[PDB]
Amino acid sequence: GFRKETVERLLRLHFRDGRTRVNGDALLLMAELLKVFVREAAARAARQAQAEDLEKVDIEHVEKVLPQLLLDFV
Amino acid sequence: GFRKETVERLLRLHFRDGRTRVNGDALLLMAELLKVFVREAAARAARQAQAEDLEKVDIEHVEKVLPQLLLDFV
Amino acid sequence: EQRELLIQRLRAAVHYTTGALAQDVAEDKGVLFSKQTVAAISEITFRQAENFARDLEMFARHAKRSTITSEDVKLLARRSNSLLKYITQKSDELA
Amino acid sequence: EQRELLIQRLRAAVHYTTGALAQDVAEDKGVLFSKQTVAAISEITFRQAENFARDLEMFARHAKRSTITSEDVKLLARRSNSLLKYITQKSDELA
Repeated sequence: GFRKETVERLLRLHFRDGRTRVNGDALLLMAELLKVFVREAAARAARQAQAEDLEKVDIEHVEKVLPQLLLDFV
Repeated sequence: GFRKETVERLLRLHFRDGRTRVNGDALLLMAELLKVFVREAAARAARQAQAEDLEKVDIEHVEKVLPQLLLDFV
Repeated sequence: EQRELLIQRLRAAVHYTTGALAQDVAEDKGVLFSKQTVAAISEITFRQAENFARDLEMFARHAKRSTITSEDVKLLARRSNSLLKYITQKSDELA
Repeated sequence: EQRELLIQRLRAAVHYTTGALAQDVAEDKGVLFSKQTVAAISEITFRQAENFARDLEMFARHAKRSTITSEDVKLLARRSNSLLKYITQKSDELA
């Protein structure tokens, strides 16, 4: 889902040390981790909307699933 | 709040490696961290009960504050 | 300035990818994600990438390294057996 | 058996400390914590100690160490500037 070059730029936005770099393996794995995170957010919010008998997923559904999502990803 | 010997026994209950030990500094700091965690849980649940006009703090108040508490402690 | 525009471009890239990934979930589950919902998931993901980035930097430094490796990424997934297994699968696939 | 009784004794010790700490918060805020609430906070704390213990073990190992030190505890607090400052204060106090 995510390109390695995008992941590198995203991570470099937040590093506090100028020495910090990220190798290619780690960029690929981070792209995979971010993809799983997005897919989980979407799938969980969709299941919450379905449980509330709605076909359209709203911000309220994301908000309901967000705390456990963040807890599951540390 | 917590004794170092109790903290050591608590942590040793969960270590998956038989080599794992914990030095005295770390036991003291973990006792302090656990004390902060309990105090935060109690204070947050108390403030939630107060916001709901109750003087007695109930499990529902703990449950309401629990997700952000766990997120704040990683 | 340049950093503000960079942040905008990176938020836009995350948003594009988020919409693509959400569309796949939508077709599988028979839901639709509104534009507001896609934007919310994208912003949550952009913010979560900051937590990941800061952790990776500190994890590598904890091991006396300035370069983040697969070992640091695996440590991000340590609390979920299934996530660690998935990341480890993807790592083991690499040449 | 022995491990089950150990777990009971450790849960009891955490519960005793939790009640003492809750009583202090109660007197300050003018609330009371029911027995059920104290037991719930204690069980949450017992479970959170497992997450801390498993993280500390992995953090020390990430640095090639079998002994957990203050550096590993500081890494637990890394995401909260205020918690890290507090833990660092307590660490700096030690002889």
